[PDB]
Amino acid sequence: TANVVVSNPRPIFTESRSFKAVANGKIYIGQIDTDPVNPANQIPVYIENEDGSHVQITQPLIINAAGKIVYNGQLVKIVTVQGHSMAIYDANGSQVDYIANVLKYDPDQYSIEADKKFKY
Amino acid sequence: TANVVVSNPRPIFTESRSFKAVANGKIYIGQIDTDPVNPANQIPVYIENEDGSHVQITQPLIINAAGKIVYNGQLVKIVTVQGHSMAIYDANGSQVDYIANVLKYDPDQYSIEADKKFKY
Amino acid sequence: TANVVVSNPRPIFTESRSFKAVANGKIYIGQIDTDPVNPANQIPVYIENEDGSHVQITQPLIINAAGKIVYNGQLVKIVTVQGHSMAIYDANGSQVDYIANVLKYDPDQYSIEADKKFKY
Amino acid sequence: PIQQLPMMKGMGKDFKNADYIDYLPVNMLATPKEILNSSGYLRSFPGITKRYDMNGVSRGVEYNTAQNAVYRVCGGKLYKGESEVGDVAGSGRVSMAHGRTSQAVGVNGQLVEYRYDGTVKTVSNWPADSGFTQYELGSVRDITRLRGRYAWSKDGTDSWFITDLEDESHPDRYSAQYRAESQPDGIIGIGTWRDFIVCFGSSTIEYFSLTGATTAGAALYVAQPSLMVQKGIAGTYCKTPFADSYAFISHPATGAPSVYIIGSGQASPIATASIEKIIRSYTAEEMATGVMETLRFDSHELLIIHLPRHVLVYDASSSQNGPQWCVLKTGLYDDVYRGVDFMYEGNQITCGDKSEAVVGQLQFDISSQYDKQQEHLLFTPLFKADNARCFDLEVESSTGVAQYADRLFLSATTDGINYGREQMIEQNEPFVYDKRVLWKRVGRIRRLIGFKLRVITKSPVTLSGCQIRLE
Amino acid sequence: PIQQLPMMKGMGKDFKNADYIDYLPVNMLATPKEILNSSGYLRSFPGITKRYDMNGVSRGVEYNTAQNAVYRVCGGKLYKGESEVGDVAGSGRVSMAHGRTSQAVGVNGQLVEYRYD
Amino acid sequence: TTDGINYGREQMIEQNEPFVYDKRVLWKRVGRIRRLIGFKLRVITKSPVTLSGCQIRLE
Amino acid sequence: MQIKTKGDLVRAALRKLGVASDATLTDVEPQSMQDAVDDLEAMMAEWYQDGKGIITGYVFSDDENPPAEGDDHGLRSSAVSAVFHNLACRIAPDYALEATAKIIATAKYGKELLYKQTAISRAKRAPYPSRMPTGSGNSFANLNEWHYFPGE
Amino acid sequence: MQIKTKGDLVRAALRKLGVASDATLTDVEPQSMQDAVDDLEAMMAEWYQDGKGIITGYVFSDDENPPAEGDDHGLRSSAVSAVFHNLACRIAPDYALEATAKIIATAKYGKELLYKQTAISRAKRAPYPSRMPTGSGNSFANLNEWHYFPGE
Amino acid sequence: MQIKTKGDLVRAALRKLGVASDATLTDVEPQSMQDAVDDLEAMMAEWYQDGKGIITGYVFSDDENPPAEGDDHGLRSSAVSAVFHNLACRIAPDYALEATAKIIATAKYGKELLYKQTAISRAKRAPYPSRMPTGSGNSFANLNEWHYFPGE
Repeated sequence: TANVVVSNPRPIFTESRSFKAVANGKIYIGQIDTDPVNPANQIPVYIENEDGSHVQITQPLIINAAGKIVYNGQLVKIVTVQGHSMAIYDANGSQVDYIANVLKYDPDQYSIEADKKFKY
Repeated sequence: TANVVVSNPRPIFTESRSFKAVANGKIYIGQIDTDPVNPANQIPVYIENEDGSHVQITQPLIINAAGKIVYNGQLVKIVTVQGHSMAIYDANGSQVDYIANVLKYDPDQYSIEADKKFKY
Repeated sequence: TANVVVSNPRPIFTESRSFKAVANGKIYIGQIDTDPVNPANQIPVYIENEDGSHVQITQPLIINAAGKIVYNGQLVKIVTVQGHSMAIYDANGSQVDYIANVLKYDPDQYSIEADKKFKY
Repeated sequence: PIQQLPMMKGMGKDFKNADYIDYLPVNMLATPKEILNSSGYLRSFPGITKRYDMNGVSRGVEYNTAQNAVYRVCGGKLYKGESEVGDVAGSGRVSMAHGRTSQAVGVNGQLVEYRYDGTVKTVSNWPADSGFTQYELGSVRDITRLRGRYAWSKDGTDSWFITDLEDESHPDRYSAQYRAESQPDGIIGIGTWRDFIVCFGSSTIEYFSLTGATTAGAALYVAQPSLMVQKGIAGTYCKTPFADSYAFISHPATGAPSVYIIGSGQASPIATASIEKIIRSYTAEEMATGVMETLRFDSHELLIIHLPRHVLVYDASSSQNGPQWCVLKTGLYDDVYRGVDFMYEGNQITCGDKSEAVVGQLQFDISSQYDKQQEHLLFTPLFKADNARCFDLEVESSTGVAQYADRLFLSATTDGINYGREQMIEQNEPFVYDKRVLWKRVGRIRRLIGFKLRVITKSPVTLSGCQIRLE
Repeated sequence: PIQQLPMMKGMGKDFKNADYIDYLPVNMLATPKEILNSSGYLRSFPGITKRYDMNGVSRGVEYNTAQNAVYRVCGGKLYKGESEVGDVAGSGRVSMAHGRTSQAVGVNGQLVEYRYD
Repeated sequence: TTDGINYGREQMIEQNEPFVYDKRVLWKRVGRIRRLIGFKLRVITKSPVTLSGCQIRLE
Repeated sequence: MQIKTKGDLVRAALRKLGVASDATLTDVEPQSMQDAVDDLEAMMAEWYQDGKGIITGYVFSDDENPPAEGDDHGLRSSAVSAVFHNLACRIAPDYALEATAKIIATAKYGKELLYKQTAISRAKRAPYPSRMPTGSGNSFANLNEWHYFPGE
Repeated sequence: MQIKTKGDLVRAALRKLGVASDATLTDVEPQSMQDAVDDLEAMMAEWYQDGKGIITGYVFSDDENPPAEGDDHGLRSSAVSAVFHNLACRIAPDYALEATAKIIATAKYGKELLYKQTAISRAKRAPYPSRMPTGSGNSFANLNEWHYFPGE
Repeated sequence: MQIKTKGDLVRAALRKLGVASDATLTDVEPQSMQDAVDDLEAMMAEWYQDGKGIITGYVFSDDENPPAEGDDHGLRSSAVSAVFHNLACRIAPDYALEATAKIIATAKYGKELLYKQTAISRAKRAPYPSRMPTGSGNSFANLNEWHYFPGE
């Protein structure tokens, strides 16, 4: 029976008017409906490693030349704690995009979620 | 714990035969297991402004040269109910893509029935 | 009055170091925390039709020039019964990406485990 | 050509019915003054800083001039400034008055008086042992004080009773009851205009003046039919003395509700179509729970109306081009304003709170309510600019007083309902008084265009002279 | 040469005597407001949606401030808000008033008072 | 109409559309006015109608 | 180069015109972009007169692959400026606009530069006429009986 | 080419005229289609003077087929721009408009480029007159004397 | 020189135009900088016709280098003024402005001075024709049987 659908989980960041990736841009995520570049408005982020170490990193996220997120040159998965406002800046520093409210739950760790939720 | 992933907002639609964004593409959103091209099976679709108000717009959604949704040439946040079918058509009228159910495309499928048949 | 942003359900596979599709790419789906390339670690894989019919197909999934998965020269949705590791290779056989465990939990064994453990 | 765009009030469409409505500035006051090629600017509403800690949500305030101090009601206590001096039972808004020897609170249908020696009394009929007249004292709705006498209104019976000169805890010995009587019903509220006792009922507002008689038992107040208004008030707290008379919110008895100001025998409307629509969006309940008050600073004749989901400020000193209304709010998602019960004392304007047991002092060099940042909006009216291809959006901003280089979100709507891409431009800098807030390249206007101009800061925002190069 | 044509009131000729008359907008209300180069618009009169099913055609209405309600004489019954609270004879327009203890209807040459008790 | 009483040909123009807030009700080619002209502008609908800013190019 | 698609050329032309760019708050419609791409294709086909006009390396898109925008134009690095300046000049009337003097002059200069190399290559001299003798100074031709030029 | 029918030609012409295009939010009125199609047919018939004028391959619609709109124009890819620019210039007076200078210049350039190749083809040199000899150089081998063979 | 990068060239051009300079109270806009850099790259490519145009020493950025801004332009000290004046003239219409007479004249003068040395270098005389004798005066060549120039 159908239990798991194979899909690409690595996000891709591209420009807003052209089908080209954001070559080494910077992402800031902060409190919703605010200016993410403000350190006071920024919220914590965590790399979710292959085991779930959940290691906290600095706020400005560097984009790959392929539009993906990297840290120390390695592709990483990045999660946060709540809904957020995301501002994406190009390589030169020009504002590529700004979204006030976005919230996509992690489709992962359902075993842990079920253990937390369902009673025995 | 952190449970929301920093994914790509303003998703990107692409041609089914080449790595090119669907320019001037048409999107129809409809009921589950139906053709959204027919206006009878078409369900409401709103846009989420920065002020938060959801304003319903016409059904054929325009995909610009970046592969993203535009309302008047501007990227907008498009919202709808959980269960819907997607029909993507090209600028020349060819059938680009058809998804009979979006929820049947999550990377996992255990979550649905594991939530629906257990007790809370 | 809506609760989910529309998104492109179909998975698109691009290269990690550069922004282009994995044309003529190879997908290997295997056991959790192992090399899916070797046929021993390989697991059965099915395609799920629009209506819901499942057809078991050969393992090395061919990714066309658009970065999507096709079996009979047609876009399809691929499913597996159990959690799996996924290896994405480009047309030249080089290692593009590897996920050791897609869901950080095995749904196949978790089904019986939850049935025997959690309340109904 | 350089075109100047007004910002004191924008235009838009209500997508629920595609009707044209005004877009009011949020947290911004339009100060009329010839600055430079501008003739007026806009200033952020003063921020709020913690001053005192009280027992609960504020429920009433009054500047007791007899003791020359501010009396407040918060939670279950009565405060004379900072020190608790009594106890008030209840949860809703209370009516307040004061005289030579006491401070009177109308609550739970009782007129409870707190004497300045510490004694707590309550209004009630004379004891039966005396030969003094006994009345049908019912539940007290509203109170006021005039000429050393407490005048209160019974709950929905068009009857109002006045106290006795030598004993404020009891009604008049012989003649204490009065009726407006030129109306089927309505005693919703009471007040004093100059010396007239003004009873605001439903569909009618009546004035009563002292007779000057001396015989026992004769009526002490006579109605003045030559000064009455043919309109009502929505609730018992839907009125306030604004400029020289009472400004109120009308009642559904005479038609759709609006905001009026009493002239001389007639009521002049103050609200516009958008304000009328906002008021009508509620129900008879949730207008009857509204609260009106008046504030004055820097020649800012503010009339503040608190409703369950709106806080509307009307400026009488900046209304040379029609009514000037702005909307106050707390947070970033149209939550209701938290300040309430404004009153000026000493050299500061002190306000209560609708959600916490706290009291603020309305600081002027910040725009933050209890250290929380605030959002200000400045909408520009729509205009038809077919193929205009505008450039050089310049806005004059007074900079320098800031803790951070706060930015500004600029966006343009093409249909008057949904806005587009938002661009962040630095609108202020710490200790930098020359900034020239300006966006070089704006797009080509197809049919219409409007500008949003949103700002989120903890520092005051001053803006004037928005201009474009249309070409 | 762009010229603006007013729409708040047209002009035409009555052909019975060939006299100039003012063509009045139908179901249209003029709302003065500076929208864009126009200084006013014209809005359709709001539509009517069914609320209650009364005894017949409406014959009178009055906002009773004493009871803070609405009294409607429709058909052969007297309605306080939605509920029926009395009976009225006749078939034409009636006169309405309300006081402290009654709602008075002038009908058939008679002043019939329906008291709240 | 050309004399204020009898009206001429009737042309059907979409003046509204569901969930579209940008329509531009417009008719390019109007005739040549001999002596006088007036316009009727009728709308039959179940939905509110808001009309303003009627303009015409006389050349 | 950062202009690698027909849509990129159209965006550059619009930015030059001042109608839409990456900094404006109002953008043009995808239908307008598609119309501009159709103009660019028509103008390029008019230039490249079936191989006997302005040779530029431009690649004409096919209908099988649906979107014309997204295809590499194939122009050399020195043709992009001329191409999009001429395109802006051509699509200016779409928006009741008029290309400025600098844009017009740059379009003329770019078109001339584009045709310069092809003109230099095409400036070829015709062979000798069929009635010209080869002369007796051409010893081998005279001996081997090629006394006249072939021509053609 | 995306432009493949008389309707597409008319739509492009109206978009150049700024009458009916998405960039102006205007849609084409149905009665602005047939008149412009008739104008285009008249222009093409005037150009193609029964085969003795400009040759373009344009397909002339007949009486049997009911809808003239939607038929393939049949023009080559290098003629579409000229045809629709000339169409816009011709149908501008219908709306009491005036085609702008860029449109007029593009129309002139397109018409000239349209007839350039046919002019090259028709630049043919007449055969030798009826009273010339071929000369002894030609007549020494076959006594031809008075005949130039119509080779080329 | 203190102007060492494409960013310095773009800033100088914007200052000359008055768009963003310390003489005014405006800072250089990040989104305008990228478009100006693209225009500069296109103008250098159009000038330098793959080696057969104006030689300047400009270094063209590749796809691998992330920021186009920040790279040294590589121009000699004598071409900076011409390059940034022409850049200002070209990018003026983006802001719906017009470069002033002094800027245009300086751009013309700079371009002429840029091509002066290359024109002098290319002013070369063709070799002698292969049908010219060397003359009996050239004793060495005539003894060595070089009775004619080699040519070619």
